[PDB]
Amino acid sequence: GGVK
Amino acid sequence: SESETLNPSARIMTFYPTMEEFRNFSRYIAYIESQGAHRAGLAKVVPPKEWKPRASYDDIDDLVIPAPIQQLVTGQSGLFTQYNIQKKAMTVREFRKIANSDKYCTPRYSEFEELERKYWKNLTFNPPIYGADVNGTLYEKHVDEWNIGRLRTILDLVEKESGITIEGVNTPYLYFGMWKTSFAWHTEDMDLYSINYLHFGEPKSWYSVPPEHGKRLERLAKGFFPGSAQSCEAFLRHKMTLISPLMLKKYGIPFDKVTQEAGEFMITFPYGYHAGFNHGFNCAESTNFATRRWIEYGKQAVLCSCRKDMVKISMDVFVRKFQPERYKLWKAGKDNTVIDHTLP
Ligand SMILES: O=C(O)CNC(=O)C(=O)O
Ligand code: NI
Ligand SMILES: [Zn+2]
Repeated sequence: GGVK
Repeated sequence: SESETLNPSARIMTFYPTMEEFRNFSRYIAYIESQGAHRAGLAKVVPPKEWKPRASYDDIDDLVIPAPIQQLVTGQSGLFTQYNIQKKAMTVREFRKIANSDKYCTPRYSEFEELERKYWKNLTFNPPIYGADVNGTLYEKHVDEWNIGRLRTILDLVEKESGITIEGVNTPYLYFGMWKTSFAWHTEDMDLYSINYLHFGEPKSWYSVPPEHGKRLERLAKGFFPGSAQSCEAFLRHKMTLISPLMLKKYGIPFDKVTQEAGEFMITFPYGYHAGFNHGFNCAESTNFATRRWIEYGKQAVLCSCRKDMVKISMDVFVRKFQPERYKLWKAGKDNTVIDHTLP
């Protein structure tokens, strides 16, 4: 995952 | 080869689909790649005149931007680092007032060429505020064509297999811009495609470097910022690096420019570096997407090695599903596939  | 003869100058292409061509998204993406569009790194798609994602944008004044960012730019003579100062949450009404106030509004100008010169001359002065990275869509629920919140591409395999949501990547982001707000030189997370629709307002101007000269831009960037290059294997992913088109020309890096106006889509392609700025108060919606052709890009993407919160997508499901022969070889670390950027 992560975040943009 | 047939693919090498198509868009040989790797020039940004613009498409005007009819309603009928427009309906199938992934098929239209295959089509624009069949014309060589992906060679530019960026393409424009003008939707059919009687297409609308939303009836009215008159009900969004109370929409919260929870993390507005003031963009402090440092540098000179074509090379800049952008530092992002997060400000307290604000509504769209609060934002638009500031956007249009005598302090932040777009300067007077004749053509774009003059506005572009004002951008590159003034971008370290009067730090603007970008309402970037806002979780949401402005699409109405029933809109089936090119709905940024549900494109139905194989990127949907990520949430399908794992339940994992990555904000802005497999979910939409809104971007409320004001004069001189910018986006630094980057490719997408995992070298994905992006789609970007300008709902309303003043234009968004884009620069793009063909995927085939992408490594040439990186080599330049690493030479300009050697301290960053040593700290991180992919420092451009920090999205802090601005390089003017005059600097690109000075070092022989091919690039094209295009201005997106309200109502038009931009598509960015795997490994297509892009950067840009907003002309004035506007709103864009954006997300990432994938095709089978992205898969080798995903496998070979060089990710930021110095932040823990960076975007990484396991390639396993995609290689099992779409490259079953190569799976065991890729797992043994012996898959030597070379990407051909021209090939659809
Ligand atoms: O609109 C912005 O600030 C930047 N958008 C993008 O980089 C994109 O859609 O890939
Ligand atoms: Ni982008
Ligand atoms: Zn990094």
